[PDB]
Amino acid sequence: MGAVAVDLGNRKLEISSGKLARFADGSAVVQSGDTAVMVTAVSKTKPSPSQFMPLVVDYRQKAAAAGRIPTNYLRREVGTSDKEILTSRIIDRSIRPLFPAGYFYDTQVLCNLLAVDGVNEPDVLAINGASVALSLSDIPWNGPVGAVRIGIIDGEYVVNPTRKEMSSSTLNLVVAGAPKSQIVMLEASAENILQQDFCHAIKVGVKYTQQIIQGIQQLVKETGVTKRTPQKLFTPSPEIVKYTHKLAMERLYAVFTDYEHDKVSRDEAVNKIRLDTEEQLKEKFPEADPYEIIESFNVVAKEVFRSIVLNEYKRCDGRDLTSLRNVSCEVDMFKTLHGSALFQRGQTQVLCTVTFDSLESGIKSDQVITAINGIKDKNFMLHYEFPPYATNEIGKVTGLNRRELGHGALAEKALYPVIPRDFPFTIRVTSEVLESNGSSSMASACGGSLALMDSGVPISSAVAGVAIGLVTKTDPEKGEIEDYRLLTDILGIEDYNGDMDFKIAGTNKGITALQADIKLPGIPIKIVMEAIQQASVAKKEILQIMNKTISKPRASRKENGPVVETVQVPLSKRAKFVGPGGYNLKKLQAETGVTISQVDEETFSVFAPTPSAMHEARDFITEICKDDQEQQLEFGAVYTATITEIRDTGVMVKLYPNMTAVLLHNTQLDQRKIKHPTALGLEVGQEIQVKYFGRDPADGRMRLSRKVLQ
Amino acid sequence: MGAVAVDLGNRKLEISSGKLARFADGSAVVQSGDTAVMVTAVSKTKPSPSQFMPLVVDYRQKAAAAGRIPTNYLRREVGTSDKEILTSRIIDRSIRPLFPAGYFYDTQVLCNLLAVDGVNEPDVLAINGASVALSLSDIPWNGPVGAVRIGIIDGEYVVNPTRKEMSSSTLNLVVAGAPKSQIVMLEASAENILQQDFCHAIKVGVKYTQQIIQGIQQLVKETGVTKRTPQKLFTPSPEIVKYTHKLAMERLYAVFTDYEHDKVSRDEAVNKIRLDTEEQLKEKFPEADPYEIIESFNVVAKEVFRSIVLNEYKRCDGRDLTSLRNVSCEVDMFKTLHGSALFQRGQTQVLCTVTFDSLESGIKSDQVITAINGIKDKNFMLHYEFPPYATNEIGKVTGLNRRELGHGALAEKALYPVIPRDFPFTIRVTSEVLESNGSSSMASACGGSLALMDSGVPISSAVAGVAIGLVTKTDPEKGEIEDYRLLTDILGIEDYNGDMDFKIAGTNKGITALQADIKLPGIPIKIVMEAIQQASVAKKEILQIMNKTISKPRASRKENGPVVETVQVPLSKRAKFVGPGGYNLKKLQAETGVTISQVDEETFSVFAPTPSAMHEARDFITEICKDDQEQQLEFGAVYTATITEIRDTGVMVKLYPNMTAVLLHNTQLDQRKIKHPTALGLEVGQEIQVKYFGRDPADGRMRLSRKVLQ
Amino acid sequence: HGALAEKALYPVIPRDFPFTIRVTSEVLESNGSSSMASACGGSLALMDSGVPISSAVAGVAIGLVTKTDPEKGEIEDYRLLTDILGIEDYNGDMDFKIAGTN
Repeated sequence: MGAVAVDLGNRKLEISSGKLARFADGSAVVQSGDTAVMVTAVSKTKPSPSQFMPLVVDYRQKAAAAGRIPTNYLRREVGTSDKEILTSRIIDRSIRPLFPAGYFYDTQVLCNLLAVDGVNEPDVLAINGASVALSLSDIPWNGPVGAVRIGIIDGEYVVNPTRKEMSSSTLNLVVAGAPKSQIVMLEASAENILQQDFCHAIKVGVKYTQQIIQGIQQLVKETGVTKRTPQKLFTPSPEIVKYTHKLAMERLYAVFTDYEHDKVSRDEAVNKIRLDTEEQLKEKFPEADPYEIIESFNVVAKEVFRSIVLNEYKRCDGRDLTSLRNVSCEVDMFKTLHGSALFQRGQTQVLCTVTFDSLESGIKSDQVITAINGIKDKNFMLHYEFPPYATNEIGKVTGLNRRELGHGALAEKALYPVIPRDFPFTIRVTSEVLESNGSSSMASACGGSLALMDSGVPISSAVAGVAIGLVTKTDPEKGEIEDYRLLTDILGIEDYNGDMDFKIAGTNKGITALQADIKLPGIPIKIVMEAIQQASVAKKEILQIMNKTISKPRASRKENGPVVETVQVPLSKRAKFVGPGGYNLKKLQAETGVTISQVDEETFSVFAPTPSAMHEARDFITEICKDDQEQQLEFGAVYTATITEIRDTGVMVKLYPNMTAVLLHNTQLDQRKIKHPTALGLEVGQEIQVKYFGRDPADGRMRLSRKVLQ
Repeated sequence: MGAVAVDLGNRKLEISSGKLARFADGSAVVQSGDTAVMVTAVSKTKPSPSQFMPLVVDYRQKAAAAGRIPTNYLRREVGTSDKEILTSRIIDRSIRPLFPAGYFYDTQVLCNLLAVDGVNEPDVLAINGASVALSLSDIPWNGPVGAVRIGIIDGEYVVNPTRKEMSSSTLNLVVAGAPKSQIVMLEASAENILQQDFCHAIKVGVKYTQQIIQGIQQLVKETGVTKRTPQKLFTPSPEIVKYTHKLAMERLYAVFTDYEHDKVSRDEAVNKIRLDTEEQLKEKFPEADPYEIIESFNVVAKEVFRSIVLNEYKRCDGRDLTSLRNVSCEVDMFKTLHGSALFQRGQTQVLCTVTFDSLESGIKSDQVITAINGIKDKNFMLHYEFPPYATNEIGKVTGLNRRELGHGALAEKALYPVIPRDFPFTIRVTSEVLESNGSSSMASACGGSLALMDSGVPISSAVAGVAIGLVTKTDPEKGEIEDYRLLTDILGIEDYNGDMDFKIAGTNKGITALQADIKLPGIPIKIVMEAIQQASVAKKEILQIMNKTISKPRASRKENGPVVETVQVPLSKRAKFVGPGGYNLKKLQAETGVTISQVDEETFSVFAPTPSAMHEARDFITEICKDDQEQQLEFGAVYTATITEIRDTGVMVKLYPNMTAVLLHNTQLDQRKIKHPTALGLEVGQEIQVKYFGRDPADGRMRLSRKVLQ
Repeated sequence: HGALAEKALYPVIPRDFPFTIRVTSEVLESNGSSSMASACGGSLALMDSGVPISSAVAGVAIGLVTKTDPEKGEIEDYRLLTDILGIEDYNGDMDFKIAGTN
């Protein structure tokens, strides 16, 4: 019956074990205030067929996030919301690096919101619960880890703020740390604040995570556990690594020394060397798993790359530690687009499109779907696309692609603090990668800032983003970082063989978003501060380059900019205009794409993406309040039309069955309003001659006349 | 050309074949009254890659049963509604046991509703059509089977009733009889009916299914189809079985005879013996399929388990045939939940949560997708969750597992009869299994009964559910049943090795739900009656235990429970408050979770999950609709209002964030006719005495005016 | 196939009708030319249901068999097949689905 209480300033965290799902390898329950979340972790024993960590983590959304109840194709959830994906990705990036290397077994972690009071957020509870469950199970781990959230309100740091304080907070930061004050997960979003407060918040967060770790360590020592022994660790044998190094170090050094190489050429050369070395190894040791050979080669390559970076300060192209690739920016690519931006840094190249849309477009039909998806505070949201062909790869274009969603959320959080408070239309920023060479999220946010800058949306201090990489040479005994180097504007290979990824974006004088992905098992805060400083310098340079192209937003939107207007509809014609159940409007809404709403019984708001579409819709409205339905009728021309229907105010006459019946009205039948058209020889099935005269818009009648024939 | 008519009291079943879908292995058409359904069965001729019966049955649908057309994802019923899932599960549990053992070939059975009239339901017709198609095709079988549905109206057992009958019946039973009067599949839902009536209904149904069996036999004799011979049956060799038995019977008896074992330890010992036995077999017959070895070992284990059960009357852990494992119940686990219950029957443990919700939540956005499923006449519905960690397993959490959906439907039918007639809120009973050891469906039903018992829902006679297993020593010479034993509250292993499974739920006097799937090719009625008696005794005992911890539900639900309030919004500001196209309302809803409905042009209904949520919502509308949210009080009470902002001709005053900040005029505010109210001292926060004239359409809000005050 | 059948049947529908029209076709035995068969059967079904149409709609399939010369990639001899069977389609060179009126 493990149970412990941890005090954080004002909040109390109750961590409990047992009593709930004892069959799982690790079960934990974290309770804060009145809400509580239960986390389970289960790992198999048979080694996975795949040669890598098949770790999966899931965060099941529940009802009381706002007091609503979630309904989907599963009546609770199919797919996820953005929030679930973000929380799952946070938990993954927080717990994965602590796992021992070479551990290749299925491992699934679930977290369920047992009960939500709507006062305390459950995600920061979920991370701690996952840490407890892992540390308390037989699964090997190097944890435990402790996660806290820091907000800033009225110049004061608050640990684990409530939702009410969340709304008014100018900063929302999530810090997950390791024992001995090692940071493992940083995720922050602030409203363009200075870096000094950022450093202070980071220090406070790590200080509190130390207390959390103290408490959980006390619990695990109290209850006592015994980590299971994995049947096999998939680490490469030291002898194979030694032979691979002695066989390929010179060639790898040679191919990494020259600075005339794109991604493709360098990858091809290293792949050829890999083929030769793999053949040599298979000849030398025809008794080992081929994956072991591949892993040995990869380890040798990573070691060589890290060594050359550490000892020569030229990463792979002659760039120093603090530099960046060439940057090119283009705006206004196509007239028909509200805003176009093309941002190309080095090999990486992305395109961002800004398209306006009606406010009502941001709300779905049913309440439940809107609630689960939520509504952005500012009427603005950004979509991020990563098609496979951007990396010369073939893959399923559709689906979810959680990495795409995470990158989109990151970029949207980066761009958020500069969107103006209100706008007549919803901002729909769309960015997609075209040539992917790493740091695509920062480039996408940068290009989106450029596109918004072009579309005339009044913003301030166009945002710029940058990535930071870290290379460490550490002792094998204590794991202490003996030496470290920082890299600015990393490449794909730099990230792949690096130790951590640090994507940070901000304005000319503040930081907006931060998402530090670290693969090492924890790093000291000093490295983080150095990264922040270098990133600030790089951001200044990038902003200089951008402002060299475009600085102030355009005075007005493009002539193709959407227009919102009002239309007056009399009550008498109101029913005819709206149609049964508003069907006509829907049809019109689906015909030209304009959006029609009503403000009162008479005024109607009309939103149109293009002025031409607006004028067309206005003509359609004028027609609707007028008369219509004419087909193949001429003035003074005899038409051999066969009558089909009999009605008081006219006859539905068709020239032939393949023609919409037109109203031959009695009022134009001998110029006398009758309820019996047959008085003028209007007999169904008779090949009469019908002559058109005009129209009656207000009366809603046709001027068809058989009187000329009769 | 097969055509045969079968008479059931007053209904005619026309079975036809050879006219449509002649390409399929077996095609049948069943016509009752004017509803016709065609069923096709196709089986491959190659052994499946898997090593088990890969039966797949699908029951398509046309939504014309209510007259509408299915348009969930396409203009058909591609959405796989819950009713379709239940029907498919019924078909599977009705036809699977009749297949010969070891038949491992892909086999798919599809049902298409050729024509429905809303008078005769097609499901039972679908079962009969599947039976006919299988019996008439070359696929080996031991049928045919005959399915009927029995209803009770005014003490009369009607057979195959019409929809109006289903509406008026107190019982709905479905029987899948087999030749020589054997029951294969039983599925019944009654509105808390007695026991002997249930027995009589079972007898009538099994008597009636003989006629349809006779008809199908006549048809198949007329056509004279010849079954194909399978290329290879996958039953283990008898001699290998003999060797495995002689090798492992001692150890298996030793492990199964002790009474100190959870599920995990017993499974571990079984697997431990399995490894050595497999090694011995490999050393003995290094020429057989390894899966044959696995099957031989499993057969030996099942045989010895059944033998020990039959001969010693002690199943496991010292429990006799009738006694059931321990049960513990807890209520009110968390304050914020509307109702919480925790049930722990032996090793199985399930948590049940009940949360209220608005009636409008039970209706989807459009109409067509709403009609794909019912509306649950007694406003109530159950959600069932079977996460993989409940059984220490790994699996996808999303994808609509048919087993979990069927179990949830069974629990919902079990709990339906005791729900009160009407209730101001929809009831959502969520049950998630945590420790899974079999019979989790009845445990979930009991937990939901407890949760309702706790949330103050005025229900009667808390429902209890139990499971029953059967172990028989059949004679392969005649296929008869020589000795049988009935087990109460089976474990997972007992179900796995048992001949069948029975689930019975009911009140202190009656029976509500009854699902009985049998893995044997039919069983006599006597066994069913014995199972009914045993389940009745067990239900009495379980209710006796349950009532100790809770009874006579709480007079009122928890104060955190939802509240419903009336609101008055006169027209002039009704237009503003609703906003363009109601957008404002939606903007409120997803941002606070409150639900707003328009009672009429003047009144609105407000539904809030918590009183705190209601206060938050009214304050949000206070701060977001340019005015304040409004609450209904007695008209004609002099109050005092604080000033939010100062106007030249008036004020924007309000009393609390629960009545609209009302614009006042000089004739209403300033009796001194001064352009500056600040002369009187009117400032932000200053109280002014106002008269509550009530909500009037002239202003669009409550008429707050000081005609004689100040 | 559904879109092809729908476009085939489109020009024989009156400009207006009091109700939406849903033409659902299900295949039961496939031996090629299923789309034209579905369209023609839908023509019959609409014809029966009472909704007026300009005329009946008939669909057909055409196959082609060519003895090409690989040395030049030319068409030496060709033969046309009416109402192509499934095997002919599978081993043929092309498929032609065409529908119309009288």
